[PDB]
Order: sequence, then structure tokens, then C-alpha cells
Amino acid sequence: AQVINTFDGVADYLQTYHKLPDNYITKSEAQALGWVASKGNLADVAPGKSIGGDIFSNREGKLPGKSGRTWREADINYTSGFRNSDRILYSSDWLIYKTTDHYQTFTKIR
Amino acid sequence: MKKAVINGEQIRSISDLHQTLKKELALPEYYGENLDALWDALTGWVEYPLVLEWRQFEQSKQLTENGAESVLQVFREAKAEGADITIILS
Repeated sequence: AQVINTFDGVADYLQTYHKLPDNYITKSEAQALGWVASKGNLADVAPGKSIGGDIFSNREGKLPGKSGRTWREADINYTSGFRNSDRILYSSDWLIYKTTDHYQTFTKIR
Repeated sequence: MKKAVINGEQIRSISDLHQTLKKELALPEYYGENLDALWDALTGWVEYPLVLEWRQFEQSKQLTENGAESVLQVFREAKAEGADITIILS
């Protein structure tokens, strides 16, 4: 299908279907296809894919924690080249946040 | 591959530490200077192999509060995650 990689688009897809849209691949998957972060070759080895799906450890504790809740993150607005600073953050109980300033600040969007 | 050095005796805040890291690891200009920003840089930006030499660790803990240990921990987890990171603590 066509790539879905905008805040609303992914946000709505995660709530509705409880999974990321099909254009996302984890860091490990990307690495097994030949991704080399420093080269910025993700679209060469995985055309139309974006990094998304890995566990988000919420290291600064800015997102709300709960026993049982784990978070995950995925890149937003990415097409090719070096990665940007936009991410979408989503929890096991479907809370959805974003960040556009490389995890300095977060806004609750669902 | 890439070599980074932290002269811990020159670290006077957690801002210094993050800004030293931004230069030494060739991080993005948008680098968020936070623990989440560093993990993401370590696992989706940084060129490897990576050798981090952190000198005067104890002194760098004085004005970074809990920051020196937190940052260190992020590199160790990154290394536990498979990243090719060598850490040298002096």
C-alpha cells in the first residue's frame, strides 16, 4: 500500500488496527537488510520503509508510566537519507504522543 | 572507526556533557541533549566502530548531578543491544 508516515496517519492506524502501517521496519530488521545509520542508506536497502517499532525506554521519564505499560517509537516524516527529529510514541494500552524536537518535549495526540 | 574523548575535568554541567558528546560523536544539529536523544543517536545515527574514552569520570560526576552515570548507562545498554562500542573509563 501507499506509505503512511504522518502523525495523524500513523496515530489513527495504531489506534484502529493496533499495529503500525506496513512501511515500518525495526532497527534490527533494517540492519539485516544492510542499513548503515551513518551512511543514511535506509531507502536504498529498504525502499519506502521507515525505522519504527522498537521499544521506547522513556529514559527521561517524560511519558506517563504505569505498571504493565511499555512504549514503542517510530519515525515520522521520513523519506530518505539521514533520519530526522520527528517521532511518534505509542504505549501498550494505546496512548499516543509525538515529539518534533528530538525527544526534548512531547505532545499527547491520542 | 570513530573515536570520542571526554575530558571529565572540563565537564561543568550536563549541558557541557551533551554538547561534548554532540561534537565527539558527530551528532545531528537537532540533537536533543537528553537521554532519549542519545539512545536514538547511538542506535540510529552514530558511525561504528566507536571507541569512547571517558577520562576523569569521577570529576565529571560532580557538576552533572546524576547525569554522568545516566549517560554512561545509555552507552552500556547500546553496547548490550549489539552496538559496537568500546568504553574506556579513566
